[PDB]
Amino acid sequence: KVFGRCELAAAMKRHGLDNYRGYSLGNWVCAAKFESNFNTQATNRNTDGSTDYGILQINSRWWCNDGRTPGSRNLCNIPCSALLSSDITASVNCAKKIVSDGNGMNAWVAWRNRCKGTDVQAWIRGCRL
Amino acid sequence: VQLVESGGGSVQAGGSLRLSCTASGYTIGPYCMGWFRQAPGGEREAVAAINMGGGITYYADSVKGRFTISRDNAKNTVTLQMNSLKPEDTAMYYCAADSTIYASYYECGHGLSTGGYGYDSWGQGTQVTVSS
Repeated sequence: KVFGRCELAAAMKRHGLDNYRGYSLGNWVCAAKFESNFNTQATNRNTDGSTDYGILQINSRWWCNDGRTPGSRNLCNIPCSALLSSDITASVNCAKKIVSDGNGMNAWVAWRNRCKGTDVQAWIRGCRL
Repeated sequence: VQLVESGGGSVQAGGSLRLSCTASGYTIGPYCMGWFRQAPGGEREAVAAINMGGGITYYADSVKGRFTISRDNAKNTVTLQMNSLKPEDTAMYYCAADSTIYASYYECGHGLSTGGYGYDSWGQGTQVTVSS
């Protein structure tokens, strides 16, 4: 699937990401745009051999199992495929762990590069949430 | 998330010298480990970074080709093998580790290059003096 700024905002809001550990909803939407550009099936194979999955491009060598990364960990304890659903619950929960696992949203460099320190309320401006 | 440093000292021109660093962090990570160095007259410069997990390396054009970073056996221990040493290499070397377990894929070369954004844990340093 390929959400739309607002369509995603809603879903993420519904899944309780708005002000999760202090992170305004805008933060997560903006994060998605720069990671998967809102495409739930987005997947990128990295040279280390891992692969980023879905809307938030979670990496296979750490949070999910894809069976293609030998040393891989599965911190979120789920199959990487899970993060490819058209429903975002998979990524959204895993995301909460990653962030609340003490890592913060700095976990996503994109968030750092493109979202940190930017009026992010803008990614939900004009959305009936 | 404490780092211990070994090796170093004075080596002669064209010589090789091994530096080692073990992140006693003992939790989950670190994600990155690399070295930075600094001469008297000089801002802290990047040397090398290796990606714990995946083992991808990144070097500064200044040491790329000579130096080699890698993971030693011992848990959270990386090793910087400095070869074809030049006096310009004389300086204080600092081990650093990024304790952040990145969600998507991250390359340690980025942080290292850009002044070290990400590297939250630092060593005390080890002096390396390449006697001309």
